[PDB]
Amino acid sequence: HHWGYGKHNGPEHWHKDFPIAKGERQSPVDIDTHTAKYDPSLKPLSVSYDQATSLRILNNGHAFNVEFDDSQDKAVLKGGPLDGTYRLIQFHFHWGSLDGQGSEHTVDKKKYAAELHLVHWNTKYGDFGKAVQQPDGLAVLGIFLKVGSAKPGLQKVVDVLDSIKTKGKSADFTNFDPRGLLPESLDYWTYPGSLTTPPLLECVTWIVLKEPISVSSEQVLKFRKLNFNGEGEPEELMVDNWRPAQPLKNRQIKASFK
Ligand SMILES: N#Cc1ccc(-c2ccc(S(N)(=O)=O)cc2)cc1
Ligand SMILES: N#Cc1ccc(-c2ccc(S(N)(=O)=O)cc2)cc1
Ligand SMILES: [Zn+2]
Repeated sequence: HHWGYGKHNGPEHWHKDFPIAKGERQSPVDIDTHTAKYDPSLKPLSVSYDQATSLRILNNGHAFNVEFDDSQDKAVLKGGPLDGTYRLIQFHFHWGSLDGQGSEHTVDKKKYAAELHLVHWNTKYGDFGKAVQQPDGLAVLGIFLKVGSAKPGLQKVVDVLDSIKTKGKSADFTNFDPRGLLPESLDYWTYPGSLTTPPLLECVTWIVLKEPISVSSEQVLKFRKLNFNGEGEPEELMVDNWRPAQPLKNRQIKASFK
């Protein structure tokens, strides 16, 4: 027993072990597209994933992470609101029990079927563990998923999920190209926030893409076959692993586009 997304250990409970849950820069938030400020001074995002090296896929009991070799500058995010260089460590998703919910960020209160998080750490801090302890330690690129046409670049991920059904299971996952998960446009909103799960540390520059990607009904259905539990423990489907929108408080969301 620990934090999760159930009746008894879900988002409304987290503050009791992680008091920063009620902090001043918590994520996710609703993106009010009409209050967001266009900043013509924001640089284009630079996503350089051509040399990415995926290693493994892991069911951690809260989601599944596709992990990368982050020991060199092989897959990096720069530009936009960011100073310096951020290294890709892993990506994961949050999703719903139904197509009408699943995203963590919302857009004018709209919820998408899922949300992809590509997690990067600021190389000036040397590694991920040190980066999460810093106010500008992480840059998370968030991408919304809507149900429609299939995303061919997602299919290799979908097909390996059968081998990591339960908490603690991992599988080799090499040569996966995260460029296949991106939409056409790199137009984005950006704001200062936090990890959306415990420990909820306020270490994230959020960069959320305006353009969702489309995935098929069958692709998201396969996410919903995963389990929160370990093998041989009672089966609970890994669904609705999203935190709802948190108060914006003293924050402005910026937009890269008019
Ligand atoms: N049986 C049982 C049982 C049910 C719920 C908990 C629990 C643990 C951690 C948290 S949290 N989210 O603060 O970390 C919340 C609830 C423990 C045991
Ligand atoms: N130890 C540890 C430890 C556990 C979990 C994370 C984490 C990373 C990204 C996110 S998110 N959903 O904001 O992209 C949430 C949590 C970091 C450190
Ligand atoms: Zn996430």
